[PDB]
Amino acid sequence: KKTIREKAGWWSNGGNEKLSAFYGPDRGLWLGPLSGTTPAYLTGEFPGDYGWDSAGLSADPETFKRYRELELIHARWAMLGALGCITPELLAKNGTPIVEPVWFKAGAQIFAEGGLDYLGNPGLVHAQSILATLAVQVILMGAIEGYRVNGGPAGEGLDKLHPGGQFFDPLGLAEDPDAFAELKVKEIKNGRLAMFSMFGFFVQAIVTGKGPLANLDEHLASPFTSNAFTYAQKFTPQ
Amino acid sequence: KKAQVISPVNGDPFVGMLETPVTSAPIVATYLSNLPAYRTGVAPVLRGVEIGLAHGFLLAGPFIKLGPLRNVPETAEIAGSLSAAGLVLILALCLSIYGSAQFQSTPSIGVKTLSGRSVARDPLFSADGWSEFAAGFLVGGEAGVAWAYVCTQILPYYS
Amino acid sequence: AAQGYPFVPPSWAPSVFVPLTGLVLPAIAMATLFVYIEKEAP
Amino acid sequence: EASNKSFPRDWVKTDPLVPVLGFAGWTIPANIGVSAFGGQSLFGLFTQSIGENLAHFPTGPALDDKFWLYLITYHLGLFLTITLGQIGVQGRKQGYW
Amino acid sequence: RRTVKPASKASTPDSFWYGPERPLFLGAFTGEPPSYLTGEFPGDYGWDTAGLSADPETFKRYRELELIHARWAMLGALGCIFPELLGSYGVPFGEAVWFKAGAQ
Amino acid sequence: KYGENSRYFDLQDMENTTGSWDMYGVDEKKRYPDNQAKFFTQATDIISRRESLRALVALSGIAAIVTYGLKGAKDADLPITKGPQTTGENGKGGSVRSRL
Ligand SMILES: CC1=C[C@H](O)CC(C)(C)[C@H]1/C=C/C(C)=C/C=C/C(C)=C/C=C/C=C(C)/C=C/C=C(C)/C=C/C1=C(C)C[C@H](O)CC1(C)C
Ligand SMILES: CC1=C[C@H](O)CC(C)(C)[C@H]1/C=C/C(C)=C/C=C/C(C)=C/C=C/C=C(C)/C=C/C=C(C)/C=C/C1=C(C)C[C@H](O)CC1(C)C
Ligand SMILES: CC1=C(/C=C/C(C)=C/C=C/C(C)=C/C=C/C=C(C)/C=C/C=C(C)/C=C/C2=C(C)CCCC2(C)C)C(C)(C)CCC1
Repeated sequence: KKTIREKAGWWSNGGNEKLSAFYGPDRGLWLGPLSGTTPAYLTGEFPGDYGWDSAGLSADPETFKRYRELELIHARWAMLGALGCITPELLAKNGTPIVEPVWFKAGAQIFAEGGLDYLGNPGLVHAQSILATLAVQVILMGAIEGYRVNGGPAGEGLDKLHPGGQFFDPLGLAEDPDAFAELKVKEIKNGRLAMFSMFGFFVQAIVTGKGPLANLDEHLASPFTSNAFTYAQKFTPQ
Repeated sequence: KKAQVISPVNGDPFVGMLETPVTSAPIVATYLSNLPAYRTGVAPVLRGVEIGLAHGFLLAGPFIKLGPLRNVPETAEIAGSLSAAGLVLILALCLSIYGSAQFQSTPSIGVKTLSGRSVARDPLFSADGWSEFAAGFLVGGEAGVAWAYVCTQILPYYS
Repeated sequence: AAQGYPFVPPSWAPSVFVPLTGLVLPAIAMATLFVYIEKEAP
Repeated sequence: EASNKSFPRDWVKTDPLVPVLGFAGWTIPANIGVSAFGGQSLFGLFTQSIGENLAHFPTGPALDDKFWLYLITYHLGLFLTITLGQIGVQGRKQGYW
Repeated sequence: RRTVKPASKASTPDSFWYGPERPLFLGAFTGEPPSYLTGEFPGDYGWDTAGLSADPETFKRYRELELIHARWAMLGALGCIFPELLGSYGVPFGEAVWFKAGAQ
Repeated sequence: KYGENSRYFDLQDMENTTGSWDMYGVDEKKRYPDNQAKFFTQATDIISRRESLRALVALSGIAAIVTYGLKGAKDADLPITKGPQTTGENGKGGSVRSRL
């Protein structure tokens, strides 16, 4: 019905049927063609709506709103965390002299008497007091999150999840409402992937005990040799 | 003894072009119509980008393989790519000054398509159109010279 | 120059001024004296 | 030229039988073995040289290869046969005799 | 370059392989094909000398069989030629020849 | 009209009369991917005027010749930058008078 170059995905700014796979009735669902009866409250109006409420926890619209905000905030924090749990180890295996690049050991760097050099450079942050660090952090993050929940110096009458003034959308990527609608989906999908992968970081720490990039490397060395089933008998009750 | 091939241009025996296989063979007409020079509805900057990519990529070869540093192993390709970059820059300059010299009189006669339907003039043949065409030619030509070097470096069977 | 006579050109002067005088100033000149030749009068 | 108002697209009055018939009229006599080739044929020796030079594909044939003689003679006869077949067919259909 | 005009004037000047004036399997020696092979279907050279597809529905089922066999046979020809062709170049198959490749 | 009965002159069609034809032009708007076209319409946005393009060309060419004379000719290992590497044709003025 179309020509070759429209099939091949040319001609940007033809997007109103491309939101159909992420919003609306006939969108992609959590079990795909094997998920018939989506919850009636998951109408397809919000980003990331795949019809997954098996436990019915979001049946109330207001708790659904609160859960959406929880999801997006967790997603953003988990994206930052997934990037930050791999950046030091990547940089250390590329050769930056980070003293403890593994993430679940990265907090114990501040107890070495050379302090917490940021990239392993003593001329950088050079933090020694974990208590002063925590105090600074508590003050700043309390101000920050209280500003988030009602408003602050960066806009008060803005949305609770996507404020998008000149402080939180300073590149203007989301001025087109369709670009905004699909970027919301990209945000929530990358964020759900990051939350799953951060759960994976947690479990791979508690189970394996090495770094996540070290786990990737020892899996790529001999995958069938070394897997999560290698550590299946680790939590044996003795 | 029928079926003569060579015809007057659009049937006009007094305009003086003599349509001919090399001129109006459907394969030839198709190929020449599909060239960015004759895509009169497309923006001149993009046609210039395509033309410049092509020409910058092609005119690096001579400078690489036949230049004065052609017999130095790793220096031949660099020197040729830079010579081609300079030639592309000169050509962009020439294109710019041509756009300054040519488009001042604004011809008044319309155009047709050898079929009868009058089309709009190519925006390329204006001051703004030719300026953006020359900008596109410069960008595309430097990009194509850089890509010629990249192909010297990454193509498997480059001698 | 140090003390012999001031305003002596540097050693790199020819390498810069021969290209300038032969590739650039002729380019500038021919471009300018091409726009001026083809310039229509109002 | 009172005719020819638009350069007819079918300027070559194509008959797909013409190339096949010229090819067969040349290559079949070109597959007849003769005394001068040592019992071999022109097409046979030409294909033999094609094989001998495809055995080192990048390295092209030499000046002293004899592949060029077979090539040029075979294609002389073949192009001549094909063009004369086209001419004859389109003269038979049209006038010209 | 000229714009080719639509097919209201030119509905079937290109229908060389369909219609009554279509090529047949004996050329000029075919005479006239059977009354059911009328040239609406592809590859109809009028070859039904056994009359096996005299019924229209049997003719439809045979067209299905022929086209599916044709696609499978094209895939099969390419698949028997390709491994042997690349085995003549130095790709070390177990048995590049097709009627021995199954026992690999 | 203009093609009717060898009437190759029309005052109401001076385009066909004078032979003002686009022999190969096509006015189809669709040639390039829109993201690519956007990329290249924005890459040339700064130099899409005559003055800006000539400023770029002047800057690039002057910088290029200056860095070629200062650095690029020596990087190319040009004989004029290496020097004679010999005593040259110094003492051999003429065949008769060997002048310095
Ligand atoms: C949907 C549904 C449906 C039905 O109905 C029901 C149910 C089932 C319930 C549901 C589901 C859900 C889910 C699955 C969830 C999940 C979550 C997660 C995973 C999260 C994470 C989450 C995650 C997260 C936040 C993360 C974060 C992170 C971070 C901060 C980080 C930090 C850090 C880092 C950087 C590193 C350093 O050195 C240290 C630290 C400090 C460590
Ligand atoms: C038309 C007509 C008419 C009249 O009426 C009657 C008559 C005569 C009867 C008719 C005729 C008919 C005919 C002739 C038929 C034929 C058929 C055939 C031949 C088939 C094949 C057919 C064929 C085919 C399918 C083929 C296929 C193939 C394939 C799958 C392949 C596979 C494979 C390969 C790749 C190789 C490997 O290693 C193995 C294997 C596994 C082996
Ligand atoms: C070199 C050689 C030789 C010789 C050769 C030659 C001499 C060749 C020739 C060739 C030729 C000389 C060929 C020709 C051909 C011809 C043909 C092939 C014809 C045909 C005809 C036809 C086919 C017809 C048809 C028709 C008709 C009847 C009518 C109308 C229609 C038409 C079309 C159908 C030798 C033996 C010593 C040996 C070695 C090699």
